[PDB]
Amino acid sequence: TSIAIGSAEGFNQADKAINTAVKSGRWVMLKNVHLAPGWLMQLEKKLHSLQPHACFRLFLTMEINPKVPVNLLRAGRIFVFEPPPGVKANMLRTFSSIPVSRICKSPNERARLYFLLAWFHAIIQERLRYAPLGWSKKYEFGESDLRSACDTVDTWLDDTAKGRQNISPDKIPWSALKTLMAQSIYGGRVDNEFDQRLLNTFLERLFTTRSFDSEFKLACKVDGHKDIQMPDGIRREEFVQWVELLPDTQTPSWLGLPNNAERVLLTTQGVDMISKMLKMQ
Amino acid sequence: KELKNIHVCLGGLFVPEAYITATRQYVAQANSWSLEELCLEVNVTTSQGATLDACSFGVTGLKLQGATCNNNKLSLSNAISTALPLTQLRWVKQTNT
Amino acid sequence: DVWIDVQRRWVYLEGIFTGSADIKHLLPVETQRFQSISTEFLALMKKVSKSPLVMDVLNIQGVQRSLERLADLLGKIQKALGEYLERERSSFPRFYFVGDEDLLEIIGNSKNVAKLQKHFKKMFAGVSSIILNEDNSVVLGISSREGEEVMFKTPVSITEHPKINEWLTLVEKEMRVTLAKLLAESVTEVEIFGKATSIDPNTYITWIDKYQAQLVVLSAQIAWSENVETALSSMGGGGDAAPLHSVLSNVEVTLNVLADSVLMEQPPLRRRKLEHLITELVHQRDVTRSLIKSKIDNAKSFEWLSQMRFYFDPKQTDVLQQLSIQMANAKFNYGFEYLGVQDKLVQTPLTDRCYLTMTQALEARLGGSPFGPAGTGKTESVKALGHQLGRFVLVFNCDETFDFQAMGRIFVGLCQVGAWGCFDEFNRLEERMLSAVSQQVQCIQEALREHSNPNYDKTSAPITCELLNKQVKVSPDMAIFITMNPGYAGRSNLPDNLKKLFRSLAMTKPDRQLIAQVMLYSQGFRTAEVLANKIVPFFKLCDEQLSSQSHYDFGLRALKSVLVSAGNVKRERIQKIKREKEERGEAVDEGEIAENLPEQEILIQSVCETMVPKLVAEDIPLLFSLLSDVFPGVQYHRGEMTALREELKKVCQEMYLTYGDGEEVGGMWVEKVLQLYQITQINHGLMMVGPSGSGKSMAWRVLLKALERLEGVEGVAHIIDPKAISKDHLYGTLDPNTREWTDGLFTHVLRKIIDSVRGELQKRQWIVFDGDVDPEWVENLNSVLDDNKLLTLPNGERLSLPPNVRIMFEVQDLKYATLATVSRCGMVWFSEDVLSTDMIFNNFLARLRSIPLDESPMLQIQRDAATIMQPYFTSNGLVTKALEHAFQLEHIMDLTRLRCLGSLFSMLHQACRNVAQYNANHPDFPMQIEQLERYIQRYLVYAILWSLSGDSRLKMRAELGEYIRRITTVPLPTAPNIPIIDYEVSISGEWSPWQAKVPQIEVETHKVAAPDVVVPTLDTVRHEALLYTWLAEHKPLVLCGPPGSGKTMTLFSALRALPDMEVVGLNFSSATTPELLLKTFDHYCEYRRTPNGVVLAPVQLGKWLVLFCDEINLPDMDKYGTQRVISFIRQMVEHGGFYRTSDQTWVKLERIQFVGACNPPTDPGRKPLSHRFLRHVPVVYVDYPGPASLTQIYGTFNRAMLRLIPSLRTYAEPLTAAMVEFYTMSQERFTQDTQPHYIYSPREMTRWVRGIFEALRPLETLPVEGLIRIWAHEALRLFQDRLVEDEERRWTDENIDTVALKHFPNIDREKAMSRPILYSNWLSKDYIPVDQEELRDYVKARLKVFYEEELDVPLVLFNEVLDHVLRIDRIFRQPQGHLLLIGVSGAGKTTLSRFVAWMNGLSVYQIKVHRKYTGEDFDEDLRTVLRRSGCKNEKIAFIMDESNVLDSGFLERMNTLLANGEVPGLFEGDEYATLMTQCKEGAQKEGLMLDSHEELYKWFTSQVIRNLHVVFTMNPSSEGLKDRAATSPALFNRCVLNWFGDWS
Ligand SMILES: Nc1ncnc2c1ncn2[C@@H]1O[C@H](COP(=O)(O)OP(=O)(O)OP(=O)(O)O)[C@@H](O)[C@H]1O
Ligand SMILES: Nc1ncnc2c1ncn2[C@@H]1O[C@H](COP(=O)(O)OP(=O)(O)O)[C@@H](O)[C@H]1O
Ligand SMILES: Nc1ncnc2c1ncn2[C@@H]1O[C@H](COP(=O)(O)OP(=O)(O)O)[C@@H](O)[C@H]1O
Ligand SMILES: Nc1ncnc2c1ncn2[C@@H]1O[C@H](COP(=O)(O)OP(=O)(O)O)[C@@H](O)[C@H]1O
Ligand SMILES: [Mg+2]
Repeated sequence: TSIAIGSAEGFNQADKAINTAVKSGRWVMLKNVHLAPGWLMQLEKKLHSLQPHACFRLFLTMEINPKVPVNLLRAGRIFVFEPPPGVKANMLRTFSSIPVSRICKSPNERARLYFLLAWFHAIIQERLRYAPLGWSKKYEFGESDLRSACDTVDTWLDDTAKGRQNISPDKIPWSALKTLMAQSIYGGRVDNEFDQRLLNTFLERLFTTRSFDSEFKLACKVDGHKDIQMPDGIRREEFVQWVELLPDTQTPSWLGLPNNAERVLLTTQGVDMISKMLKMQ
Repeated sequence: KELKNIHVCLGGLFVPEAYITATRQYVAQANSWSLEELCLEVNVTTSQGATLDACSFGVTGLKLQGATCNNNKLSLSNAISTALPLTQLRWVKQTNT
Repeated sequence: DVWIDVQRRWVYLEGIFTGSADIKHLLPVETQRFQSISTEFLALMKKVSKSPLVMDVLNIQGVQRSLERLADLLGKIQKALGEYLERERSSFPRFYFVGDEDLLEIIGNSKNVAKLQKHFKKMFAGVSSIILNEDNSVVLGISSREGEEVMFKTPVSITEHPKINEWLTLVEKEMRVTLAKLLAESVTEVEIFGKATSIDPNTYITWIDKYQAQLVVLSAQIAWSENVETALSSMGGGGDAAPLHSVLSNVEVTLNVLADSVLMEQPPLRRRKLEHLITELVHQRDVTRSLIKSKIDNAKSFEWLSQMRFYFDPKQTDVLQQLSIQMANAKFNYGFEYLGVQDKLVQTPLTDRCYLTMTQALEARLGGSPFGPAGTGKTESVKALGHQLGRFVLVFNCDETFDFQAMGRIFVGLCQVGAWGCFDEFNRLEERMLSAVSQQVQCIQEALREHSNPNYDKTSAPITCELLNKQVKVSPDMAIFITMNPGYAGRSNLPDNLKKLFRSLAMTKPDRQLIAQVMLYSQGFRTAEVLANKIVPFFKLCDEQLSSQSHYDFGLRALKSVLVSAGNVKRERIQKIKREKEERGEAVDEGEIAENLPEQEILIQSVCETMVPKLVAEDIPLLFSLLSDVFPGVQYHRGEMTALREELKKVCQEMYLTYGDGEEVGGMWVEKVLQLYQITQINHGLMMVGPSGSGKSMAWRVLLKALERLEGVEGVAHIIDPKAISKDHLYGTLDPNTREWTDGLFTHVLRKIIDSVRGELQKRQWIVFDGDVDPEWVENLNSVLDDNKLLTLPNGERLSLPPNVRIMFEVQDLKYATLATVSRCGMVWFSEDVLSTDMIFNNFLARLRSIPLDESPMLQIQRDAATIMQPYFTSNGLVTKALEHAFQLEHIMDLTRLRCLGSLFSMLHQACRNVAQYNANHPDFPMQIEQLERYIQRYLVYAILWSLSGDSRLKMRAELGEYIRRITTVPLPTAPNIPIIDYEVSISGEWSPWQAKVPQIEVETHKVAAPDVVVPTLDTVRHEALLYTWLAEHKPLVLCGPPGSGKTMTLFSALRALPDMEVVGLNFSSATTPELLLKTFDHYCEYRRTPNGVVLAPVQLGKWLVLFCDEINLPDMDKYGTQRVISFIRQMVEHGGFYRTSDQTWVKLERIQFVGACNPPTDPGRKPLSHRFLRHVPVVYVDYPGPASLTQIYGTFNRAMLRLIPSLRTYAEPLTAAMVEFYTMSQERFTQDTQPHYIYSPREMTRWVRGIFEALRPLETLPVEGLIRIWAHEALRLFQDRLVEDEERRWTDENIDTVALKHFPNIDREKAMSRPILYSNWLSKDYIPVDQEELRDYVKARLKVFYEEELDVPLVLFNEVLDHVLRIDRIFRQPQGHLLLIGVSGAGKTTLSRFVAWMNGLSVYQIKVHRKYTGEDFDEDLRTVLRRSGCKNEKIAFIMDESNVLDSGFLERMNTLLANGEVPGLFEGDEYATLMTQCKEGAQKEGLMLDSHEELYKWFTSQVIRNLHVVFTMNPSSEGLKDRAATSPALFNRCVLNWFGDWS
């Protein structure tokens, strides 16, 4: 049972759902509980003097703001959700979230398209850390964009390939995908001409018939003269294995940015670690 | 007339976008052209070794991020920013080519 | 608790059952039940009315038992009525858009369809009425607002289906069917028009005239889509010759036919059809060019799939599903809803991008969220897409009152009907409300997703989402859209769960160049591309070059305004040319007229009529340079509106204004008035921005009257101060319990105009919002000022703005309004240079010469006086030069030209009254012209000095006097050193010093330091005369100065000379609201309904009420820089009245005036007053008396006090010097910078003299050493009690010894200044000094009795406790003696106060604060204390702690209680009568006979002042004290502050 907190009737539903679930054993989720900090203290007192069913679980999705009561934070297990630390971690999160049966379907070329979608989503999202350079503003390139992009790939690939086991790379609707991703799914949040120009550059570079060749380069001149190579696999398991074998040496040259874009950020964070290590002495 | 031959820092002006319009108006008024049919051409030269014609305005303080301008041509560089010595904003008629 | 509920339930149910006489035909069983209930109600009235006594009816059995049965019956039938409404709403779901009361109106008026014609607007998109035959039994068709009508193929009669719902269902079904059949015929004809080399204009125009504006555009789109699809299919072979060029050729030749058609004159309905066809065919031409350029040869290529394609299937049995509209992979079916004639939109690339993203979201069964700055085209694009698919799009202007319940009913209505909802300003909702709504949106979307699954069948149960604890059917056409402007003020943040439910899209840069080119092309402008390439860069350059002003807006809305104005001007110019062609010769050719038309000149005229009026003075040359540069070689001269100008001449002359043409005086103002007229013609939303006193109000008032006498249409203006009332009172409120909508102020005004019981649409209505503008209240008008011209309320009601109503705002600045509001209103800028000083001078002289002052010898005096000041009221005259110099001085408040002139005119009006009084006092010898000339000339200089420099210190008053003396020619006083400000003008006409009006009086011994005793000084007599002049004119005035300077004393002294004025004291605080003034109005005034309207006047006939606001600048400013009470006061001063929110009726004030007092705005907690409020109120600066004045003021007081003991009479002079010197040093040493409570004023000196006098009153003889000890003791209790740090107390102790020894050399130091200075009247009868050891033993014995009778906690007695109990005892023995104890908790502040209160016989009262304690409980506790101490004459020591303040309302009532002794709004209703009964009974016990309620309340107030003592205890917080200095100012000037602190 999912209840959105914020209204008077929402509080009554939350009380009724919790009271029903502690005996029946179902799950109850309350969204945006940080908008009712006063009611959260009442919830914590109710939870403490309670012995619910074995299978009962309560989820409280919230934004990280100081209005949340301290007692509630101590009484529950905290999970922090944020953009993944790196390209390798972002792709791994994308592949795990997408069901295995969705990637492996009638066209064998569907698996490669999801990998390009996973790589494109990772490159776009991790350029946000270098906000002045990677983009022009902190866009909310989130999981909702990935879901819409995956649905678009599913819809158009099925339209072009009517259940055929194999579809030629040239027959894949590259223009249909590139236009929709740059105008509806990811281009909707872009409010600048140069950000839109940058977004078109990535989509045209990635989503093309040459992405199915063995010599395709995801990124060029990452360090020295080496470059990222497109995997030669054709199944989902092969692509996930390639992601797990990433060098774990990510630099802004992976995203196309100059290698010195992270020099300031890494210096500030490194200095910040010293202060944090000093503040708890 | 002297106010045309001075080089201004676009970062040092309260409304730098007004200066571009003012230079655009001055060129069109001098040549009896129209405002809507003037385009901007940029020529980067040294501050001391530069000549300003009837349509060129000098601009200083512009910083090029991640690129170097040599002989009015850009090249990718690993420097954070490169200071352009002097920028000449030249207004010429639109060609639509 | 049962009779009232049953009475109310029967009342509205009877009206429902009586108003709807046909409700019984559909509700048979309950009608019989109600008839039985009605019979019971008639029986009840026939039994209870016979005996008009509650006792006579309570003894009758069977009453309560039948009442309970009646209550159950009333509830049961009401529930059955509710179940019937929802059941009937289920069929014909369009009834979800009408209210319950409106729905019953439709239910009961099924027989007559005339009453039903006014509701079809709000159930249908474009159906404004239904066409019926003469019998009113057969619905022939439907009609739109523009006059276009649709005739049904098979008319729906009402006789076969009298059921309102069933035949209302059929007309909706018939309208869709007849629109489908008409479209099928239209596409057949346009297919013949297509695939043709040439198109005959006669045939094409006939087809356009035949079909509706919605079907002609749709037919063109269908034909083009089929032609391209066929051409692409033929080209599918690849590498083939292209017939797609023929499709482009067919569009171009049809475009040429359309382009020539709009050139000639056309009927207005045909012209709109011509414009829509041009707009679409231009889009088709652009798309076909794109397809040809990209060499697209496949019908499945995405360059063609991304375009919107229309497919028509004539073989389909269902006509409703015949047409399918597809974009990318999204497929939609045309809804066939009659949209009337809407305004199409140029399909710019961004609009296309908007169509693709929105249609992608709809296919995914989730809403679309276009966002960006205002004016981009979000709402219109959303509406255009809905009209493109034939959907019913509802636009809602969301705001904070759109709570969870309000939105749920809107979603329920949309789901049942299957409509589209465009929720503009979605982020204006509360963040918690945005989160709650995300659940309803999610539930609707999931239901839609399961609807789209192919497994589901129409035969299977319909998809029903749970909305508001009910199963609501969800139509597959249901959709949600939420436009938003992120980053704007007054907007919330959407929660992440809500944001994932919408597909966002950035709408930031509209294609202005294309929108214009097509708009100009469709309007008949040849070379539209040239004009578009010139007008769009012009607006971009204007945004860059022009200065950044808060009211500037050069976005798409401005370009659109220009383009629409460009079309109107060209049509007018063609008509003017045609009228010239008929008079001169007879040759008329529309082709020639369009050929030699100066299209560039027309465009410049529209720019000058729209963009110029809002330009500031410095920006006008820049724009005109841009116009000449962008449009070279062409110039435009504005037409001389001679017809209106003559009307302006007559109206200005009759309202005593100045009129001028061009460069004459008043010329700039008239151009501003004419610009306002032009903005009115093209805009339905106006703003008049400009500094206060720039002629804005006179501009639109004169224009309204000039238009009335010119066009013959009567003008009615409703002036509303938006910020003087809460937003709930302005627009309305929705009850969270009963869901009943109570109309606000603006809503009631707009609804009254729409209904027009008294012919309102036939008159020019201007709703003027004269007040500050912020995004809190003005964004609710966004949909009104937008094209929607619709006012949307949370209850779902939508009010259309009538064409004769103009929404105008009169503001001084727009520094807080968002860009959304700025772009929605035509702006007129009134600079201060518009209204020159000569313009105001002529108005004053004209009014002086015409309007008599009394209500004629009075007028003759004014005319003679006006001629005398005439030379001095000219440009570069005495007044103008003095006014210019006065702007260079420093004033305690910001100086405005109209404030100085407003004060000056009032003084000169008093001068004329002074002359008449002299004439009345000397009937035989009236004052001659020579004496009048001398008196007026001298009084003018005197008035100038006190008007331009009244609110400045002594140095600036001298500076202006010196400057005046250099420039005037009026004879001036010849004193070498004494300033002119020291002289008055006698009625005889000579200068007389103010020192002659000040005598050295001898105050009576028993009246020493009395509250009503004022020692006259130079500053006292000057301000008393100044206040007399302003008060006699009933002009509001404000006294500014530091606390204790004598603002209240001067006003009360001045009011003593006016016996017709009664002063009412109001104490403002930071939480003050207009409710405080309204409570005072209820107590002291009454509402009566005169024929001219409601009038509020004081109950005391013939007496003027003077509302004295103690701290006028203290009320807190909101986050938009506005004080609500100040805006309230400004309304009742400028407009002479306010709005009663009970029934939205204008209440006009009579015999009421205001007087304000305030500390300087630089003091902490004080906000500067608004310039629009300071315009009406003169400000007089009452400063601290000087050392010479203080010696004179308190030297007289000391001489009178020391007359008690003749032996000490020779020490009056040195003693006064000692008090003055020490007070000056303490004032300098301790300032408000250190602590907030370090305020020293002459009030301390007055308390000093009163303290010494009370100690010396009973003593027969006392030596000099005794007097010094009393002097030293009073110094400690006044200057040392409030000190915080121990070092400050040591400074006071040391300097007291130094000051006393300096002025009293030969005294015994140890006898007079023994450090333990203690005084008490406990050991003896008199207030003699006491020994510490003897005092300690006495307190020990008294504490022992205290334990036995009262609180039994033991106390440890130390020197501080003995000192503290003495200080507390001092306060308790005084009238209105309140205490403020500040110290750490647990220091004994409460236990000492209770002990001392028990010692003095006071009864201790403490409020028992618990968790459920609220404002009502505190008022009851306050009223219990006031009743006990005011009616029963019981002395009460009200002890209250800081922790007892649970709300800001707690302090406000205490703030009024401390200063005035009575809360005006505390006793209202029945309890006021009981209080008066006890007050009369209490007065009888004392021995006074009181009859009227007015005198009884004064006795009650005096008793509470004398008896009630308030002890306030609080912790010594640093910031907490500073906040308390503003929220409760009475705590720091009405309460004696004692700093106990922590134990030393
Ligand atoms: N045409 C005119 N001729 C003479 N006097 C004029 C004229 N127009 C305005 N005035 C005078 O100037 C003042 C204008 O007051 P008005 O209330 O119209 O100004 P405003 O700018 O709307 O004020 P506010 O900003 O306080 O609402 C008045 O004293 C009025 O008599
Ligand atoms: N494509 C367009 N063609 C013509 N006029 C347009 C177009 N888009 C918006 N407009 C105009 O923009 C003005 C403001 O509407 P809009 O920008 O939709 O408001 P908002 O930004 O509040 O949603 C209206 O006059 C509207 O007709
Ligand atoms: N000329 C004067 N004669 C006698 N008392 C004066 C004179 N001027 C000032 N005072 C004293 O100063 C005090 C003025 O306080 P008040 O007018 O209430 O200050 P505010 O108006 O700022 O609240 C009075 O108590 C009065 O005794
Ligand atoms: N002079 C004193 N000697 C002994 N005990 C004291 C003294 N003053 C206060 N107390 C203690 O403080 C308690 C009451 O505190 P109270 O006066 O209510 O604190 P506050 O002054 O903050 O209101 C009593 O129980 C008493 O024991
Ligand atoms: Mg005004």
